[PDB]
Amino acid sequence: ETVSFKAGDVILYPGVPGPRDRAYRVLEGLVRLEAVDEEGNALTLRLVRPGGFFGEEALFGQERIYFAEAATDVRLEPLPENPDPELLKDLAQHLSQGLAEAYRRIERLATQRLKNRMAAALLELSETPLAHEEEGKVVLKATHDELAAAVGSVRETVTKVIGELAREGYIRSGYGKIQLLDLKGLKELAESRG
Amino acid sequence: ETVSFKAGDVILYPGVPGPRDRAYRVLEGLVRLEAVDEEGNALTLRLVRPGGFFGEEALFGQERIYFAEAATDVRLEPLPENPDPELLKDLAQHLSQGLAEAYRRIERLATQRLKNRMAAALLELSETPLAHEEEGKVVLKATHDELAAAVGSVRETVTKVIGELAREGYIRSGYGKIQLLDLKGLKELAESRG
Repeated sequence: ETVSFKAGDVILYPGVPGPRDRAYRVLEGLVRLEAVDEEGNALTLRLVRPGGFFGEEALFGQERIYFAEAATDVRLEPLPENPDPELLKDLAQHLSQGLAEAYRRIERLATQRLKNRMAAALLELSETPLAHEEEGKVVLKATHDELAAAVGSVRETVTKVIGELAREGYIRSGYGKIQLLDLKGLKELAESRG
Repeated sequence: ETVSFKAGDVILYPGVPGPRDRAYRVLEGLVRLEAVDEEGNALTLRLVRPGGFFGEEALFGQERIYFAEAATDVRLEPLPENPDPELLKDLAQHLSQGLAEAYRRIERLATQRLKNRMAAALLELSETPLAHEEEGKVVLKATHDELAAAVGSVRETVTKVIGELAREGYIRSGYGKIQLLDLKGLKELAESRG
């Protein structure tokens, strides 16, 4: 069986999973897992690309501490309540990869300057359906508030970092989009603590 | 089959897993997964308690970006190269829980003050074999350098935070140990952004 969601639609809500809640495997599109505070602002916890899994806590009775939102139009595949061996192995493989990527995020938050973390965030997003190319340059669809959620910062600080990256020539910014001009330069920032 | 390691022994090294590398399930003791930089200093990525799993990347040919060290004497159970369904489900359950805990760590690093994160770190460690009780108070075996690795900070900043917590009466510190005096107070700090 398969289920579809339009960009912006809420797929899962935080809390103790309901008895018929299901985990999902992404077939197409991008899913964003995020923590939302009492003021309605978010912190992106993980991006799930095609082939990835989320909502796994429903298989184990574990509390869901995040919202699962459709970043783009998505087509999902609900997992059975009792995944067979091969599906379970694929789930485990992806949870292992996800945990390692979370480790990398922890490393960045603990040791990397915001400007450098933003460069990494921009490159990461450039590998998703939220980006494409215009005039031969990668163009990302992302507002400053979304970028703030991506690097775990606030609008003002992000706006200042984006402005500096723009003035230096790494990117161009406007109309809810970011155009990447110097990919090699951004990669160098992303790989440095700053 | 079962294997044992003494406190301080390296269980796994970072890099591409060897063809006979195995994942492990902890039977007794505490295992610490940590990232180590070029200067030999660490950032703790995850603590694995009895029943937990680590080294899972060996099951999937994924690069290991951490060292697996025996925090205390440990007894481990190597997983077969092809875990049966029930073992695989337990592994997945623990990777899911581990990922959720990583999400919480990301939230703390992005929104919580160091003093408050230290309170959380102290309480977390108090639930492991690294702690016990003396004079009716929890006493944690942890040097300032280890605490720095636990909260992703540096020795100096940790020393100052520990000194303030001590002067205020939350803890007592000395001889590589931390004595928790006000558990309720520490919990309040741990649950607040600061």
